[PDB]
Amino acid sequence: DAMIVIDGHGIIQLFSTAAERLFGWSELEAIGQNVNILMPEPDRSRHDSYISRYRTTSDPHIIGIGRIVTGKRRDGTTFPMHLSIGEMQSGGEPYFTGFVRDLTEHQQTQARLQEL
Ligand code: HEM
Repeated sequence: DAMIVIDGHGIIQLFSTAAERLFGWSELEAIGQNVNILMPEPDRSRHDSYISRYRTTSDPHIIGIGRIVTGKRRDGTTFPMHLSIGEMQSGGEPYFTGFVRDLTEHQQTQARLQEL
């Protein structure tokens, strides 16, 4: 699905077309913004520390592990998504890449089956 690339400060560098469809923000709008704009509180207010923490401690909590989290669209609606984060480097600087898998349908089908 969506692909997002951020620098070591959480600023969006690349935003794929699928990402635009999934999150509602366009490439130009998202580029130059903190990745925290795609998530809700409390994570939103702590995400920077999350990244900050990893840069010194070097202890992966998600990198190479993957996790299902809640994403937030521009219109404020939240949805579940699987996220895998990869670490890379360019220009001697660190970059993080996130691969997103929308699980909205999976969750809806599950809730519906649970309801019937
Ligand atoms: C939109 C939803 C997202 C949410 C809610 C989210 C949530 C989190 C959480 C909970 C942590 C801390 C994990 C822990 O303390 O165990 C974390 C760490 C991190 N996130 Fe995200 N994140 C999101 C998107 C992204 C994206 C798109 C990127 C990068 C392209 C990113 C990069 C990072 C990095 C680099 C870390 C630290 C590395 C690590 O702990 O393994 N996150 N995130």
